[PDB]
Amino acid sequence: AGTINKPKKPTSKRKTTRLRAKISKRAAEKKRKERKLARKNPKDPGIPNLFPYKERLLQQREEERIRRKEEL
Amino acid sequence: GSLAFLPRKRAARHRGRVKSFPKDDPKKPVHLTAAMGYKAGMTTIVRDLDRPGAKAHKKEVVEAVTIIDCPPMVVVGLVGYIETPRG
Amino acid sequence: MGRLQEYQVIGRHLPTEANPNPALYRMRIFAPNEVVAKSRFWYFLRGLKKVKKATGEIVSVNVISEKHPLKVKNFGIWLRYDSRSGTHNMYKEYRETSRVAAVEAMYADMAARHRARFRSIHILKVVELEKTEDVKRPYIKQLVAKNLSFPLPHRVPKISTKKIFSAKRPSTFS
Amino acid sequence: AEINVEATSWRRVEVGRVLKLENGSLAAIVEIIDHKRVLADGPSSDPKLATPRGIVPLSRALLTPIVIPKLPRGARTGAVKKAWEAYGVDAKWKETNWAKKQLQQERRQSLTDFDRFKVMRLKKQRRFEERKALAKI
Amino acid sequence: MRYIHSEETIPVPENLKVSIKSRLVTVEGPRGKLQKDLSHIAVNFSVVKKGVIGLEIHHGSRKDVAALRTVRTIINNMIIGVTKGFKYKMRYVYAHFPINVNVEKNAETGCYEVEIRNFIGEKIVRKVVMAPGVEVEISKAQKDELILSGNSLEAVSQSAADIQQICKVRNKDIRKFLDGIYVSEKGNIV
Amino acid sequence: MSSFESVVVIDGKGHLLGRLASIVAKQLLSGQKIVVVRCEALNISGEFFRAKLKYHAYLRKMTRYNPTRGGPFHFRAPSRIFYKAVRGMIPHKTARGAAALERLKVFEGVPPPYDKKKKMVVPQALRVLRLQPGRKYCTVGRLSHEVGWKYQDVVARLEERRKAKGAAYYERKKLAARQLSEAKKAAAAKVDPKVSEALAAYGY
Amino acid sequence: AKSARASRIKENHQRFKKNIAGPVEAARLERLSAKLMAIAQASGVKSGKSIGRKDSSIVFPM
Amino acid sequence: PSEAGHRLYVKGRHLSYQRGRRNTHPKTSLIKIEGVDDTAAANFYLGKRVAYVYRAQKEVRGTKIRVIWGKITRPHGNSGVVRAKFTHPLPARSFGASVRIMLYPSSI
RNA sequence: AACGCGACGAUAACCCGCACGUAGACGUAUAAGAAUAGGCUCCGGCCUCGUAUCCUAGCAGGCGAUUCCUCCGCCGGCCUCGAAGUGGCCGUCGGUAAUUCGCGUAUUGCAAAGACACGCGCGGGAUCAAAUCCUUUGCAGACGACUUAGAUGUG
Repeated sequence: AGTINKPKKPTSKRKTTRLRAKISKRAAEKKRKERKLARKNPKDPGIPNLFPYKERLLQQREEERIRRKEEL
Repeated sequence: GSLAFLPRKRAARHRGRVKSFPKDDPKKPVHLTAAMGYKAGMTTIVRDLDRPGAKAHKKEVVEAVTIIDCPPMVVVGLVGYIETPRG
Repeated sequence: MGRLQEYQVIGRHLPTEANPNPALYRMRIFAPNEVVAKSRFWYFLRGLKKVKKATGEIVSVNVISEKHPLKVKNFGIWLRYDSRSGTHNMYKEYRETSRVAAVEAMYADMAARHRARFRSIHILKVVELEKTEDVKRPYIKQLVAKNLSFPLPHRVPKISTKKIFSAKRPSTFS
Repeated sequence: AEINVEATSWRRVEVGRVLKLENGSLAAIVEIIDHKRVLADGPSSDPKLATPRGIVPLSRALLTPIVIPKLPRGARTGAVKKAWEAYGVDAKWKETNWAKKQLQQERRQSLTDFDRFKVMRLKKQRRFEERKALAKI
Repeated sequence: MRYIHSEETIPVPENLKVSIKSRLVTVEGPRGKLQKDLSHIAVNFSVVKKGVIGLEIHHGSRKDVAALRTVRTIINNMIIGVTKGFKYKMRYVYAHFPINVNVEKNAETGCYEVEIRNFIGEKIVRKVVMAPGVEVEISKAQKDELILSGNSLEAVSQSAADIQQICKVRNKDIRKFLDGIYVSEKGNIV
Repeated sequence: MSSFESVVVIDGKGHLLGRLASIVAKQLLSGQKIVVVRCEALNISGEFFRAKLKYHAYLRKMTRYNPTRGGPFHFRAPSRIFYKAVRGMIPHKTARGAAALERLKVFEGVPPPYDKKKKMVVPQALRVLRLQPGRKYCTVGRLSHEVGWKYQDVVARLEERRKAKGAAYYERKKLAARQLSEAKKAAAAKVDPKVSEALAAYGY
Repeated sequence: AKSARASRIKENHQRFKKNIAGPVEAARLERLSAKLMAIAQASGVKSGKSIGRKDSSIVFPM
Repeated sequence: PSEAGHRLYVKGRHLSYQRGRRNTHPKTSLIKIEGVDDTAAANFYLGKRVAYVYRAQKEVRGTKIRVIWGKITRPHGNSGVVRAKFTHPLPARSFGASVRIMLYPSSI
């Protein structure tokens, strides 16, 4: 709107050190919470289609499975 | 009061300054702009008003006027001004 | 990372009286020097199999150089990168003269375009498109096209940074 | 239907265009890699004009008027050498205004202290005639 | 994606003379003079055939290629205006108060002035000034219709848009009061 | 190439505001006299409304009791806008900083003692060598005019008269180059060709 | 009400200044200039025609 | 008449002392020689005699000119600035003053 | 703007005495404008590049030649320069290696107080041209400050 002609009071971008202390305290407390939540407890995407020699990889892994059953 | 006239400051000089003269174009002919005079007092007049749409149309109206005594000026000099990027 | 090289790292589990002559694994690793190539070998191998550095040994490390680092090849890199959501596949293509120049441009691309770091990128397969018409990206196909020739508009002159003032204004037509 | 335009006629970079590098050397383009990098090879007999086969960046190169007519793409050192000798690009580089400038500025730095004094003396002798002719004109 | 090359084509007919100094393109034809400056976009102008202008961008983004398509039709519109011309037929309709239109060509500055009276009975005269290069005449073929003619499409369309805006009804329902001047036909002279 | 000059005069046309100011401030503190000319033709990057936003935010900052003392004096001239940029890069509270600001001179337009001199250019702050071609830029002169400068038409009329005098000077300069080439070719016939052979080998 | 600096009021004033009060001030100023006229009419370096010199904070002192 | 100069020195300016942010050491002084832009060009000027001439407002030896002598010791940075040591450290007010670099002692 | 600037009016030349001679010169040389997806030009051509162009020899730059009409400076004369004001042309006079010489330079040792002339000021007095105090004024005033007036008159 009229911010070019009448700009408002700017939001200061310098962090006070008492605000920086609260952020580091609050972030490390959340890090404790996820580690406590993970302690509480209760997929390969495959070869991309756009790969040019994708057909040869399936044939190479078929022959690899040929060698696996021959060894075992 | 009005902030346009504040702070209350004495006039630096007793005479008075024009400050702004009218904008000039060369199409009109030559004419002077300002003049002095000396104030003498005030008096009353009656003017036959010629104002269409007013209640006082075509009837006598008393009016307060001022009288400024102006003896003829004498031209003694000519100053010329050049236009600089500092004014 | 810097002057990357490509190393062939051969490793195996430590031999045992019950299991003599172990499996002797091999991996191709893009690493700046030898000591991280050995470190990245044992990082991946302990992820796939049970073998670890304390119970294994490095059989050989050999660098591999390009067959022809003076010919221009189109390379296709399949990679798997980890983001804040999960693991995704990409097939990117680059035009270089070497395989280490392929992954050097890859790490700069993934860092610039997707903010990916070295420990999140998994180089799955790097292939050289031996024949054209297997190039499938529009930017590389644009360079492969017939009788290619472009001008160089707005080339700034190389004026020395300690030459503070100059008399004549520069031109941008060379 | 008369049309007359005046735009910039940039030097086309292409297969066969020979470019001057910052060390005073020359190399002809064999294959275009990207819009910033290119593959070049200057097989000159003159060691000051030689350049090994390798990737040069276009930022550190500079385009010369000479172009080899029918250079194939991907030509090896043998084919580029035979094209350099046939077209004689060492001869036409010497005739270029850039090499005359480079030759003159190399004669600047070779001037010894005695040689710079003879330069001052002979320019004084030369300008005595040029001042005389200018007063005549 | 940094497209290496993209080009476009502007055909030029036989009775034209186009000239491009740096980006200042001027088209001279049977109908007159046209001229415009395109230094705000990086276009390489060339001639590639007998009567074909070429316009190319080198190492451009999508917005650099898309800027060639808008400047293709602007120059082509300059070609059309200097060959065929542009005509805008506006028509003014009224319910009760008959709107009066008077057009006079002013001696200084050479601009037609269209003055409008009796727009829903308002006593204000509405004087709108045409752009330099467009001519306004009362049509005699059809009733209550104005014809604006000229070479510059931007000038004739802005002059037509200025007439429509100045006779705009205010503080009144637009479903009941249909008085105004509206563009009806929009094409060429020939 | 790191030259030392008595007074170096810089043409401000086509120059970025802060990148010219940081070069000038480093030169002023090194001991170099700087005269900046055509401050209205300087360029600021970004778009025009951003510069118009930034000055109106600057115009928002004033002292409460009286703006005559202690208030930020908002200067509407292009030269003082450039002077504000240079002063922020200078420790002006110290005596070394104030001596460096005394070595600076800034003018709107090209005043008569400085149109006879050779105006140099700074390639590290030129807009055509630094800004990307698609990006937008503004001009300090149109920033200053729409915020309070009242001498734009004065400067434009004075610049117009300087071009006319400059155009006539270039015709005389063109003629002097004609006569020098005609004299050089004519004097070369009687120039003792043992001299010209040695000068050609020496570079001259 | 409409402000004294409104755009419509300015345009109405501009039509008054051009059409109504325009020629009236022109005719009055013609009569005043005619009166000032009646009162008024009632080598170059040696004649002063060529302008020479009579009888520095812009350049640094050399 | 000769109409020539008598300059046997290379011009230089006194930039500052050797310093970090908030710690200055006046024993060593940074000199910008006219024409040097690199460490390779600065290497020619190492171990050259350096003079800082100034004026007195009092004649002491029949002259008003006092000189402080020093030598260029090692290069500084990448831009060709050298750092020099003088018998007495240069004042502070001379930040930006002219400094003469002599061509002796010579290995040419 | 009382530490921003301009135009103008009128001034302070005498005589007597006496106190001292660089916020950074060292060739402190260089005017087109304009574009930078273009421009300059002898209309032949040229442009990455100021790595350019002028000047630069002589006891810190002597003396006398041979020889040269080139460059520099001062006065005028006529014109030009006003954004915070200068150059051009002509004429006089002074100087002037573009070529070639002759007689000096030293023992200050390998780098680190005499005479004359000219300015800037101080301390007296005398000669100007003003301002302030003084007396009046009341268009002004907390007090300063301000508007007037006082030398012969239209007081």
